[PDB]
Amino acid sequence: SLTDSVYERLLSERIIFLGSEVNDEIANRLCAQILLLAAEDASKDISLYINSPGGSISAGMAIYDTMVLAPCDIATYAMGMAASMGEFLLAAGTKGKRYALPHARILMHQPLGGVTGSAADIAIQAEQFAVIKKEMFRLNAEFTGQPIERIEADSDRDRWFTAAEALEYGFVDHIITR
Amino acid sequence: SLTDSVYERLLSERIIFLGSEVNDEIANRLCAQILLLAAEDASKDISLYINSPGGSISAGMAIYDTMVLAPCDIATYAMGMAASMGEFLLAAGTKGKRYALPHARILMHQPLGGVTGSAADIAIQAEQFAVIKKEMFRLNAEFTGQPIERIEADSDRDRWFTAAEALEYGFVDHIITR
Amino acid sequence: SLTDSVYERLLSERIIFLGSEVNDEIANRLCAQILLLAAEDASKDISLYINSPGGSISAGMAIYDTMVLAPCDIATYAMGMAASMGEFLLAAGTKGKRYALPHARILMHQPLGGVTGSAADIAIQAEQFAVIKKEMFRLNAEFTGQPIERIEADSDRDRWFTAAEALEYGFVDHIITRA
Amino acid sequence: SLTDSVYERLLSERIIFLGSEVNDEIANRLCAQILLLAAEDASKDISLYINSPGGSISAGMAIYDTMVLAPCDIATYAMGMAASMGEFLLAAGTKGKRYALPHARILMHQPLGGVTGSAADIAIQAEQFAVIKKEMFRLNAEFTGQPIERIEADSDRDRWFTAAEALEYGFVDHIITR
Amino acid sequence: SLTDSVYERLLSERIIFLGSEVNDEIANRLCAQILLLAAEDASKDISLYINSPGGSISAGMAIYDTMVLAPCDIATYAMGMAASMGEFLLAAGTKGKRYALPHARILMHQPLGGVTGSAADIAIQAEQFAVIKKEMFRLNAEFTGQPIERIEADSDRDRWFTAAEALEYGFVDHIITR
Amino acid sequence: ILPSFIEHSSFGVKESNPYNKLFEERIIFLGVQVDDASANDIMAQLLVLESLDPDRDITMYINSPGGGFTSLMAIYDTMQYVRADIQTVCLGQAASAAAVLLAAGTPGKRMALPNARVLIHQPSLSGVIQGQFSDLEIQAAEIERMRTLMETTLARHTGKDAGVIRKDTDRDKILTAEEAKDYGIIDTVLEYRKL
Amino acid sequence: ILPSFIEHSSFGVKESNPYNKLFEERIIFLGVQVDDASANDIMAQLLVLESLDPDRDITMYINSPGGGFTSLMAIYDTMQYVRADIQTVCLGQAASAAAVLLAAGTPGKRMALPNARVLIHQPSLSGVIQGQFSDLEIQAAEIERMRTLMETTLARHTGKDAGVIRKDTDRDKILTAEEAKDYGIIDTVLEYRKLS
Amino acid sequence: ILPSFIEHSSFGVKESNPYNKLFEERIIFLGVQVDDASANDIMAQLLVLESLDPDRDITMYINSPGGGFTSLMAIYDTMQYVRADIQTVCLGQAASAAAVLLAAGTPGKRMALPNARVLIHQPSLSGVIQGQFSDLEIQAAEIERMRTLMETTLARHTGKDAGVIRKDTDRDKILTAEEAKDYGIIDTVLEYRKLSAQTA
Amino acid sequence: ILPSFIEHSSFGVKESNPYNKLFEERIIFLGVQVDDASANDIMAQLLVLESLDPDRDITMYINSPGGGFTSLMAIYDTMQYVRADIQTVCLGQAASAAAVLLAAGTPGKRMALPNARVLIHQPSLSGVIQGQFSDLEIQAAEIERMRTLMETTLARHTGKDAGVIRKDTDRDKILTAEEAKDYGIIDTVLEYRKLS
Amino acid sequence: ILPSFIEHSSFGVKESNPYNKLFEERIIFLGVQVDDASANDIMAQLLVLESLDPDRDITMYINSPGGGFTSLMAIYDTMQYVRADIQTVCLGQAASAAAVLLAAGTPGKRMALPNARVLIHQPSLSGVIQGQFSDLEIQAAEIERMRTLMETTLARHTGKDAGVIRKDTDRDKILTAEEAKDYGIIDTVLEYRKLS
Repeated sequence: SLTDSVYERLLSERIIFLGSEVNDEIANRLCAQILLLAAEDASKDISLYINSPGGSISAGMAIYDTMVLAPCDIATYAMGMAASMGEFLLAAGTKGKRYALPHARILMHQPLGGVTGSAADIAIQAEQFAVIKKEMFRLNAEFTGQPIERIEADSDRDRWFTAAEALEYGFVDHIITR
Repeated sequence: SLTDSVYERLLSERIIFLGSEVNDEIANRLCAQILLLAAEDASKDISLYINSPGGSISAGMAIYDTMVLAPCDIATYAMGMAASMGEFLLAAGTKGKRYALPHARILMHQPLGGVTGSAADIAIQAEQFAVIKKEMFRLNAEFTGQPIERIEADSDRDRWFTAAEALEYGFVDHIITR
Repeated sequence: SLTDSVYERLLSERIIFLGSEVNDEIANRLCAQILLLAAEDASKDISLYINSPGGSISAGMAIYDTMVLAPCDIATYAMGMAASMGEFLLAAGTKGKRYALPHARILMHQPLGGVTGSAADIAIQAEQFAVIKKEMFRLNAEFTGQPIERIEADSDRDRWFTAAEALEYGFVDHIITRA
Repeated sequence: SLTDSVYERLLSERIIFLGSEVNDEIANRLCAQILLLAAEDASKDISLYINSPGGSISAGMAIYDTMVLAPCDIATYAMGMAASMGEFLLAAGTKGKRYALPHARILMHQPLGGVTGSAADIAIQAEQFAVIKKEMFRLNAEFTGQPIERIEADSDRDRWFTAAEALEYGFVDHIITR
Repeated sequence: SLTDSVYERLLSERIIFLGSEVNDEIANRLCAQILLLAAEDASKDISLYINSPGGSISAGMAIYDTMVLAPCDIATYAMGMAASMGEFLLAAGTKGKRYALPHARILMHQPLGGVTGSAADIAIQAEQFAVIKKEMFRLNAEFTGQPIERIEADSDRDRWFTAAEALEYGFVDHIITR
Repeated sequence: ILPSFIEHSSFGVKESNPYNKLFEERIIFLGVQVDDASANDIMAQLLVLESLDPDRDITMYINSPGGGFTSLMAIYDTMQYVRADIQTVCLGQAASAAAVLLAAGTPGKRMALPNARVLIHQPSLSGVIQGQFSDLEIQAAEIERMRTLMETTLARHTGKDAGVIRKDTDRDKILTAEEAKDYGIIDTVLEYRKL
Repeated sequence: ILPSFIEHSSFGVKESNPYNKLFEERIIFLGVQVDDASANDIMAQLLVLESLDPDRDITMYINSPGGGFTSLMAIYDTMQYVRADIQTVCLGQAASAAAVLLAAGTPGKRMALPNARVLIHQPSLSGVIQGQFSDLEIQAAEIERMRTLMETTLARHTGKDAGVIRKDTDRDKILTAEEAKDYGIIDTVLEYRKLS
Repeated sequence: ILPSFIEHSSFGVKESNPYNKLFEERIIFLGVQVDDASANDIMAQLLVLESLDPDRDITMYINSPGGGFTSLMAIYDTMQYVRADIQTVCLGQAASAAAVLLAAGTPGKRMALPNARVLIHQPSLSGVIQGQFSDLEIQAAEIERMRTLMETTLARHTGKDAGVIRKDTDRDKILTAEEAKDYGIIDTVLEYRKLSAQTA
Repeated sequence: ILPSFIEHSSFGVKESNPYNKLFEERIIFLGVQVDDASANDIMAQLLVLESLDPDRDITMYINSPGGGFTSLMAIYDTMQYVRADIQTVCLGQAASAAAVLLAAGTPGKRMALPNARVLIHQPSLSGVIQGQFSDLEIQAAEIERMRTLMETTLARHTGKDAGVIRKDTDRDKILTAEEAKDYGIIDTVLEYRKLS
Repeated sequence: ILPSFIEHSSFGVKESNPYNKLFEERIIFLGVQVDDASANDIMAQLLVLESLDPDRDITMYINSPGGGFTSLMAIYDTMQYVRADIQTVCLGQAASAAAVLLAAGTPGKRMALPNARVLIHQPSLSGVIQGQFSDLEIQAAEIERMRTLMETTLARHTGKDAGVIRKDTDRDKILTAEEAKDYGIIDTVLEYRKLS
């Protein structure tokens, strides 16, 4: 399949794409690809191109953990847009090898979700939000080098970064040019 | 097909995925895969990566029985999310070889369902709920090492576990870090 | 196709699945598979794994007759769930070679259906229900070893069986196990 | 697949198409293609045929950055229609090697979009519009050679160019004929 | 794919079909095919069978320019129906090598479209209609050999031609009987 | 749009519809499909008219494509039950259930206009009743009863044999006003009274 | 379309419906399906008729395919509760819930027209109630109660044993007017009063 | 279909409904689901009845499957607020919110017909509230408040401990009229007043 | 279902609703969501009441989940504009726009029942406004104005600082009747008047 | 829900709405979107009021988000045409078409409440008009005429130059009541007239 074939050929060059909304489905494929590439050559870098509007945290953490546990380094390229989980994963790239393309946009914000059931059920959901909010912030703080308080504050509502700004905030190590 | 091809290559490495809602359809394929892998090499481990929100008990038990009856060991990895049947199946992995990825979430709760017909029909459904509730608890108790009374109590409503907490509850043997 | 490919490889190991609602479509494929396997090696067993909620009687009887007419034996495994037609087909496996997985559930009940049309048309449909109900019971009685009167009575409404109970009732010959 | 097979054969001739609305999906595939072609032969030109009504800026900037960062030159052909992002990408082709087919139409205009949410959320979106509007104009200015004030003014509403007019405006270097 | 395979085999015989509504998608594929064929053998004719109800002008002009710019000749066969853009493209075949099948019907008429937006936006659309109407008439005049005044007049509403009439009007050079 | 009008008198001045003026004259109009809702309305009108004057005749104008069997029987029982004689008049069509009703008027008093049309047929169930066989067999039984009750009660009023009705209604049976008289469904065919 | 008419008198001249005229004569019509809405209307009518004249009889005309259980009981309680005697008359069908109501008229005063039809059956739930098992077990329990309450209150009024009712209603049970009398659901079957 | 009728008197002749005749006798009917619309209608009726005669009792007939929490509280506050005593009478069902209202009548004057049914349960939200976590946390908080306010106000009227209510309502709790009386939700269970069975 | 009733007097006998009786007593009911339609109805009622008797007080009963900003301001302007004093009474909820209105009653005369609830929050736009950026920037601007106007006019009536309102409303802010009094949205919290 | 009320007098006792009472006082309410239906209702009201008393003033209360152009003009022509002076009062919003109407009241008599809002913009067509180019060109033409007619008639009533209007309305133009006065759309801004 022409698109599949094109990605395939890139895949064999150790280049993977996160080009869409982050689902369980997309996550699983990515996680499989990182597993497969590590198992092939455990020494060479993997390049993760990211152009995603964000998505499922659960699904995003699958990718993140898979990244972290990989033996080889994982280089991350922000192309076009790296939003929300997309930003998180971009910033989770191995330090020194996180790149932004010059006109890419990065979007950091706090989690969204929903609340459903009995008051008891909701009490539980809420409790979990706390846990998650906290943890996601803790990690972005770690990635960026910013203090958790600034991550909390800045993440309160949509926070946009140009490649330039993203570099100075610490989402990214370099900006690519030529 | 690029995704199929990628899973295929992992499949030949004795790696299988439970990456979605647990249907009859998904369950069957998994059961087939475990059957096929056992029949190939009955001595080598199977690795079962789980990123699932839960699903059909009936379908889940097909997977569980297939796991148990397999000659070879079945290693279970909780990645991203192992919820409900997902948690169950994770915890059902061969003891010692049950892993959680560090930012995976585990969710334990009691069965949900529906009630449909004549009062007589419903009386019957209800009777079945009793049997099933009891049994699913009995088994989670067995897997975890907890007393059935605590499994009942904790399972009453959504019960969330971090990888850390899941280790100390007994859903999982190890947490991976490397 | 990854799932197709996986089933294929199992098919060549003489393993077939009834993993869904029983339609004409699903039935036909199964029937074709049993035909093909018999034609390949007419002496070796066929293994029929069943995880189905039930389905069309017409379509189910295609599978049943195809099973019975096969030269080779047909082993049946109840996995996860064998309900209604699923239970019937399970119990229709060649005697001695009918298995249940330990946490499989078996469901026996009487036929459901529908009635429509002119009073005359309905009179006919009804007559047919009698014939079918009778026959399906006769056969489950034969499979299980129970008396038709008990099959009628127990089948009146949803009747649930654990692997254990299914063994004693006669749907199944063995329960499988390891450790 | 007959269409896939036909594009494939062109792809191996270093010819790519932007023949539709510019999505994340279309953008990613184009970016992959430019990546793959550069990696194959880093010296030979790439020909980018454009017949598009426009699309996502984010997605378009992925293509644009991917174009700029490519080692090899990127020739751009406007066929049938190059509108909005389509025009932008056309005009972004490497200087000297930007072509229009004689009856192609070029359309330049300012960004469109949407506003939703809380007044605070909207304040933010608005801020972003300013940034983006500015930048897109800056770039079109650069491409065309026009002053940013004229790009602003002319872009205020739909601005239609024949091949002839586009040449004199500076979207394009040549018009092709025989 | 049986249909794909059949067209493929014809494609290798330098035979192409315009067998539907003229979209960006269809146009692109045709343009690619003409490009590919020219690049294969730049001397041999291409045969363009047309059975189309018409379509997008923009898209049609992509095909037209691609036809004109091709090194080789382009023979056009009107089969069943050549309407609107379909008639235009038929008539745009290289002079002398434009054919009608004996019971084919040809339909000439003026452009259809739509108007929306602010009064200012509409003013612009309208201006553009003028430009386009004029040029499409100019070109049909050129193809047929008729005066633009008659093309304008005849095109005002649906104008139907039998193969016979189409020959005398100048849409077509020959009628095929054999 | 259905006009109303006013009636002069020495006593006072009253507003009424055609349907009300009709009812004032002991005429009940059966024009819709005999759904459970409409049937109650008919029964109530019947019962009320009896209560208002038990000796005077009630007349029932029928132009109905038919309707529910359960309703048919309820209306019928009410028609027969009230003290007053019932005069049935088919104006356009009396189909299905409506046919039985037409037929069920008091003997001597069943009529139709000349190009009226009477259609009889056995009970159908369009749409499907779903269920366990045990439930469906009970249902089927109840439907055979319903069928034979239609045949019984038509037989009673037409002077035909129940078995003959069953034969004639196995399939649809269309009757002109004349034919309907012959069949024993109406007594007389109205002739026009024009001057 | 339901006509209205006018009634002469020396006192004045009044406009009324058939349904109103029926109500003026202490007759309440139970013709729709017994939804929560209709039930309130029936109760209110009952309560009002009692308030207007507690000694005189209330009559209840029944042609209903049945209805909600929660509503059934409420209507029932109101029927029994008011000071006045209740006369129940099945015209057409008294099915499901409507059957119990028919049965629940004051003894001696329960009637049906001859081709009337009474159907009894146990409570069904078409549509599905979704939930955690804990919730569903509570629900199921409540439904068993509801069921056995239907059987209790029929048993009370029919003179039958509760367990017998349960046997007979396990599946649908259809009764002719005669059969219904035998069963103890009605007291008398109305004979036609035609003068001819 | 709901009939109207006419009432004779030496003063004049008036047309009314059952619902109007009921209201004329200071009876307010609570029969729908307690949506924001219906609640206003109930409050207005209560307020008006008070304004018409502050000393005489208001009776509230209840057969309601329940309803909105925000509405529940408004109705409640109005019930308690007006000068007049409130008599609550459960005719069929008083579920959810309707249960609290039933319970919230003036002590001594809370009733139910014998096969009436009272159901209490904690507040649910069917359907989903979507949002940023910050918004949701606020929401959740407000819901815990709403929950504990239901428990408080039931406790007040039943004589039970708030914590006990919470336990008993964690899941659905169904009460017969008798059970409801025991629970302290109604005071008396109405016995039938039929004149014929009065010989017992 | 909303009953009507009749009022005796030596002058004559009149029919009315609860809502009409309420209006007769200079009470306007604000119970729906403040859509453009309803707002006109409120303004008209206010204007009419002033015209009927400019010295006597108008009272506004509020149980509303909120509503349109353009409407909020119109109603507000009208409330303030009429000669008569405005008494605001929150009965259940006064959310969003309704809150501002509650607050905007004449000082001294703003009330709530004890379990009433007041919610304030900044203006949202669910649903999307589509457009060219030039059009959207104009729009956004107008929304910032609208926001700061809400904050101004609350500040005016609560005695709080505009900037403080903005901080407090950045996210949703829920107030009990007591809290609402503290916040300066209402003056008094009504105590029950039960004779017992 | 919109209450009605009754008016005492020595002559007799009459029932009315707020909207009727308003109309009784020669006030026409323009509150919906100016669709073809509503426009006819406004014209008829205007015409009827003139017929009833041609010397006394008619007042028009405006809170409208705008509406159809063809309707705008009709209403406008009728406003200007009738003998009586027209007083226009913007209560909330007067947007689009409504803005022109507000402006088109008789000079001296055009008003707004202080937080009222006036929005002007050129004619839009959301939704698409489909057609042959010949048809579309005729259409486009007519729409330029319609546009320039809006600009002419505003110019007439604001004292501004038509070309200036065009420039100012090329994009949306939002006006506070004060700004609207400066722009020449209203004459005075109503001050609140409350006793405290």
